[PDB]
Amino acid sequence: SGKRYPPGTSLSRDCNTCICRNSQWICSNEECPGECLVTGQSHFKSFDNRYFTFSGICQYLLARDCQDHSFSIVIETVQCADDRDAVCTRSVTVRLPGLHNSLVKLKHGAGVAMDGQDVQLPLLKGDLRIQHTVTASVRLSYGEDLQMDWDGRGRLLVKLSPVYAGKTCGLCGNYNGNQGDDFLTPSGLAEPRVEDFGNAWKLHGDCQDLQKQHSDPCALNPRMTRFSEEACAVLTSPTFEACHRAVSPLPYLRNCRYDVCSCSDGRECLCGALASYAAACAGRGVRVAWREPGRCELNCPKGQVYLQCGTPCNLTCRSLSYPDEECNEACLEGCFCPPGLYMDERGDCVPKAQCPCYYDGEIFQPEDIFSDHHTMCYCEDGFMHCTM
Amino acid sequence: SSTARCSLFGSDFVNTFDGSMYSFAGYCSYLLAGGCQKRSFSIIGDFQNGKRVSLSVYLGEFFDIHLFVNGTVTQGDQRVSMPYASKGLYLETEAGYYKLSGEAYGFVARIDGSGNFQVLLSDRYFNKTCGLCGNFNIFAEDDFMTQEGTLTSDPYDFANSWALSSGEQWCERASPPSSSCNISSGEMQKGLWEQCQLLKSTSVFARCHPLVDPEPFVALCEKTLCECAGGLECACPALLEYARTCAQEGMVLYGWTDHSACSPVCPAGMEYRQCVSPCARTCQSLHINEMCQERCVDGCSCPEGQLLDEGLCVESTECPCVH
Amino acid sequence: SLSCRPPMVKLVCPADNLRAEGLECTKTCQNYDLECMSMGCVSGCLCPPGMVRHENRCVALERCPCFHQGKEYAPGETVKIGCNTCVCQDRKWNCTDHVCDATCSTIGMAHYLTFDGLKYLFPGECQYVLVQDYCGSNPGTFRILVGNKGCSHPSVKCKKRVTILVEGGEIELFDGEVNVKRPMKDETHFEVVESGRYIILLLGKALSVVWDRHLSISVVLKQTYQEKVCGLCGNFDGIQNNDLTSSNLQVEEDPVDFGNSWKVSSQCADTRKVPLDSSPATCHNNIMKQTMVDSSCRILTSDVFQDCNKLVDPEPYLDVCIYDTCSCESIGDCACFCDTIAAYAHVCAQHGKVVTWRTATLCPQSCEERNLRENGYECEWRYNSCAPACQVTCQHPEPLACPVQCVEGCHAHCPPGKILDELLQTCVDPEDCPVCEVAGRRFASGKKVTLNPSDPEHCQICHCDVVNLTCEACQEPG
Amino acid sequence: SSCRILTSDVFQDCNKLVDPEPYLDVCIYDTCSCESIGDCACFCDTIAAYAHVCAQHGKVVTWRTATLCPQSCEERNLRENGYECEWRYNSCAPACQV
Ligand SMILES: *[C@@H]1O[C@H](CO)[C@@H](O)[C@H](O)[C@H]1NC(C)=O
Ligand SMILES: *[C@@H]1O[C@H](CO)[C@@H](O)[C@H](O)[C@H]1NC(C)=O
Ligand SMILES: *[C@@H]1O[C@H](CO)[C@@H](O)[C@H](O)[C@H]1NC(C)=O
Ligand SMILES: *[C@@H]1O[C@H](CO)[C@@H](O)[C@H](O)[C@H]1NC(C)=O
Ligand SMILES: *[C@@H]1O[C@H](CO)[C@@H](O)[C@H](O)[C@H]1NC(C)=O
Ligand SMILES: *[C@@H]1O[C@H](CO)[C@@H](O)[C@H](O)[C@H]1NC(C)=O
Ligand SMILES: [Ca+2]
Ligand SMILES: [Ca+2]
Ligand SMILES: [Ca+2]
Ligand SMILES: [Ca+2]
Ligand SMILES: [Ca+2]
Repeated sequence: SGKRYPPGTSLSRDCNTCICRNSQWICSNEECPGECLVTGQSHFKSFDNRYFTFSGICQYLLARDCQDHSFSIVIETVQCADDRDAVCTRSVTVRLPGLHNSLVKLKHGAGVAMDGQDVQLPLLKGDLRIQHTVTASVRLSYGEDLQMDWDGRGRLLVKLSPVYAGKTCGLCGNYNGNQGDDFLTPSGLAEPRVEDFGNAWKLHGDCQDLQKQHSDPCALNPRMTRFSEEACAVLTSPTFEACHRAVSPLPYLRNCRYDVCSCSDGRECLCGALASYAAACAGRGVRVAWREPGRCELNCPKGQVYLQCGTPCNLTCRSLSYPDEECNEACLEGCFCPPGLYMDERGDCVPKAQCPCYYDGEIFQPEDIFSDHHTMCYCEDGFMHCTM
Repeated sequence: SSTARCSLFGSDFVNTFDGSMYSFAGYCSYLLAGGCQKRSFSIIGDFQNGKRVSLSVYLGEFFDIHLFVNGTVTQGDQRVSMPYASKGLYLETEAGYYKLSGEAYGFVARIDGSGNFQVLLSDRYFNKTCGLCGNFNIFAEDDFMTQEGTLTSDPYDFANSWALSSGEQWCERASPPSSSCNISSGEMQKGLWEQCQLLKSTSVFARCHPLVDPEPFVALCEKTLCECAGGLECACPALLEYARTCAQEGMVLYGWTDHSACSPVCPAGMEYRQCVSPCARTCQSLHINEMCQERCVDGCSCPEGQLLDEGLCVESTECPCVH
Repeated sequence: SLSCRPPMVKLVCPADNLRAEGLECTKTCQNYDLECMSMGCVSGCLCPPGMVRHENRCVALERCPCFHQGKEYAPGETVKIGCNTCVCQDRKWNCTDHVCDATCSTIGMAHYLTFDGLKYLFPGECQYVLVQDYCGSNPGTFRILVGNKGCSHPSVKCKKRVTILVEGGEIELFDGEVNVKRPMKDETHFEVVESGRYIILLLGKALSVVWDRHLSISVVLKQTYQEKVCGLCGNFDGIQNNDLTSSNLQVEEDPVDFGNSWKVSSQCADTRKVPLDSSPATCHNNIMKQTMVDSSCRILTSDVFQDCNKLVDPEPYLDVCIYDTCSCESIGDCACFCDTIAAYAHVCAQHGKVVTWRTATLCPQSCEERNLRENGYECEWRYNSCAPACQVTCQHPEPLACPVQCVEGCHAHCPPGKILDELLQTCVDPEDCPVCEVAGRRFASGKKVTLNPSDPEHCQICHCDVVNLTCEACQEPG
Repeated sequence: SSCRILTSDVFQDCNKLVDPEPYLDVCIYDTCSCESIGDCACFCDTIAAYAHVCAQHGKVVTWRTATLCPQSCEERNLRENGYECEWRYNSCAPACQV
């Protein structure tokens, strides 16, 4: 990447490691997990790091295990503004044949609904865990080979581990390392026209298949042509200088100009597209400080404070009740409050004196002496001290 | 025919290409006309708060004009003078009223002194365009097809589908105005019902009926004779529109403003004629004829002599020279 | 109400089974293999289990067609994608496994299309390894190179130079003609077909080169290699996202750091990381001109190309158009525009879609000067859309291995009974060719090769210069 | 440089009769302003205007090649299936024939 390293060094990609020996990096070829990404209006990323766009309005199949049937994911697209080139995601439906043949549904908020029943988070069933992440985004985790992300305003993600190498099929592709075969319709033949690929995965026949995927919706709204240039010109400005040599910015720039000209409010469409880039720069190692009072700094409530890179392990009051559990989480970005204060259910965060206990799910107050005949339990400062 | 006509006359009112009126007190920019499959141009109308300000023509991606009733035209953000002729758009004044011709692209916009947008548009866009002035078809009932494509019964949420925002201002859904007329009714409907009625009674208007119907025009006036206090002149905006709408159909009317007690506003020296030629013989002009076979246009002009010189009528004896 | 038609029967949601997959999960031919959601059925009328809906007709058998490009195909019907045939049986398209012949390119001044298919931007001014075989752990037969001068910003400047190094040879080309600096040993495989606007140029059983005399470099390789090469064109493995493996054996993400790894002279200037933008230099803050160029590059999406746009995506070849002719200051020669469209038309021709896009007010391409040396104007030289490149001539009478089906350019056409020679520009009767047939067998028109090196005792050599029925004596080793 | 075709080996005969300095100032002015992309006509038409004036004074000129302002004439010889090939681009032929 245009800089020198001495011999013997070992730089590491996200995927694997490489070592310099005789002016030639030696590298391993061990597989590493993929990420299908939905975001913005209609902007997809396959597992094989392909980018494209398909603005159809039906229930499309996003992903599926296709040699056995451990799961299946189903996106549901709708038009999302006055324009016709604005088709955002409303909901996604997950299906686990391993447990009851159930049917999870991530709704347009941060809500989840199993089999029609709304649910309070967390949801530790046997395999699948569903919990908030920053208290503004849901995260499904089935087993150790599947993750998800929030489908409230339409930024679905997935994490498929290499045990699914090449044995999945959908809009997100085969997950085989080849970027070119991803336009493979279910009839087993690669299509060159994206307008044919997506409309082959629709689940309903009554839905209208589209004939052209447009590239410049700023023609129908020439007022936003100027603004869409200077707005996402910051994406190539040196504010993001640190991760041009980590991921190609040229598409994340291409997906901005389609979002800012198309959606109802180009304020947040702008600031949900610049974050699509920083969230990928951060997935490789580079964190960027791109927030300003002008460039969409979020408003953490009075109890909380903004924070760039922090630990979501010692935040929630449920942590003190279950301390022995492992938190093998990263250094995330969001709204926290200082280390003396821990997060309470009612939005405020409090010291650990009035931090309640969550014994057996039941929310006990900071001083609750409590006993059957044989056991003896009390809540001191977040933890439930039981005896016998 | 081979042409069309839209009009945004008076306050908040609209007249599409096909005999369909309504009211709309917008809050921001909105699309008047323009293609729908592919846009070579787009005529745009900015509203401050119900009352209108500017007509704008964005010629694809690269050029923009913003004329207002004001008239202080500008190109992008730089205020330019007037006349102006860049990119095949002659921005002239005709009959004391401002014009924006685009004959290469197939449209002729203009504004009057009071502020009344008008859009004459060619037959090339027959069953093509869609916007706030409706499609140019024969029918007049289907011409609310939203930006998605949806025949809507409401004349209001339609016009709010065709909104277009910028970076300087993002705009929301305007609300229909809460009419104060509903309590201040009084005598105002009894004595003033006649100025709307004289579209039907008087003989000078009693002959466009086989061409148009005044029933919408009388319908749209009676709701606006009630907010203005103490004036018969409140009827002549909805009446002035009826004059032009019959003129465009191929049957012009004459001398209707003699007894109507309302003449449209114009600057000093001139008053409202009817069917004056656009090629006004001015002072610093070349005495050439039989090239201006254009159709006849309404607007205010000078007296019989009193040639034009820089926006004022001056006597032919005092024609200056230039160097 | 409406009693539904005979061929199907109405359904009713049972109050017990949650799995009331009835009307909502209406299985058509698209969504049979696909798995469907359902809350409960409806008061509809659904086909039996043994059949499905098909465009307002409950087609009975599971014989319903096999879609491609949004078009019907009955079972048994075939389609030809590439060099493979492919037929539908179990509703899924059943293809062959004959990997086809890949093709680099240099679309414009500074772009490169790899074998597996990856357009990328690399403006350079040094000499660069386009493709070679000496890669890691291999013998190293051929080392095609490429070299540009004054070509970081496309313009009427940027003449290319190409030095190809096969079989210990050095044949190179620039300024229109091809030059041999060192002839190679096995002259039998060598061949040069100056047919039309191109210089087709074979070098072996599994190698070929094409050159439009101006900038394009389209080397064609066969099935033989399959991950034996590397360079700016990548490794030719099918995997499409490992074509940025630099010389130092790692994948890079920024192509401007890739080609800098493949320069020959390790002390010339490495090119500069340009700030990314949708507008090149001339089109930078000239939004007027940026639309006149965009519109004129929509010829790639026009009524005359509609057939090819369904096969070959034009979005790669459009980005090159806007990039080149912004930077290019076209004044007298509109070649930095007319050459990016011809590069798309030729790819459309290889897939069997000949096109006539060229008129008198757009990229004219006359052919009248060849019909000038003769005082009598015979008029055999014509600009054909896409004529075969591999024909028979006095110099190459036999049929050659033909990597290119057809090519644009000026082609000589005259009635039969006459064969073309290039030195005498017109076509001439066959007997006037300096053709050779020594001792009976059919072969070329006297190639300048020493046949039979193998056996000394059977050293029975018979050359032929132009016409002579001669045979030469072998010099004994003893 | 490209407008110095007006002062080239092929025009030396006419440069002695007709001053090229007027017709050169037009060349530099037009094709700067002109954004020639597909049609190089804002350049090829300023030289033809000089060649025609050179023709009126009896100096016919052939300045037009295949890499500079080609001007094919093959489409008129197309409506007939049999290609008779009578239309040709002739340098300066008489305009007033029968
Ligand atoms: C009207 O013109 C004045 C003076 O040129 C300018 O200050 C003002 O902004 C204009 N207002 C509108 C509504 O165009
Ligand atoms: C075009 O307009 C005609 C009548 O004006 C209508 O019948 C037809 O459906 C329209 N076509 C399209 C494509 O909407
Ligand atoms: C394709 O057809 C052939 C011949 O009928 C058959 O042998 C083969 O199994 C088919 N291919 C597939 C993928 O089933
Ligand atoms: C071009 O070549 C094709 C096939 O060789 C032939 O059918 C056609 O007539 C030719 N066109 C011209 C203009 O000579
Ligand atoms: C044929 O080869 C002989 C040598 O054996 C040579 O003398 C003669 O000139 C050649 N003939 C032609 C026509 O080249
Ligand atoms: C055609 O060109 C010739 C010379 O090339 C010239 O003599 C002649 O005048 C031109 N026109 C005709 C009608 O021959
Ligand atoms: Ca794949
Ligand atoms: Ca209508
Ligand atoms: Ca590869
Ligand atoms: Ca064939
Ligand atoms: Ca003479």
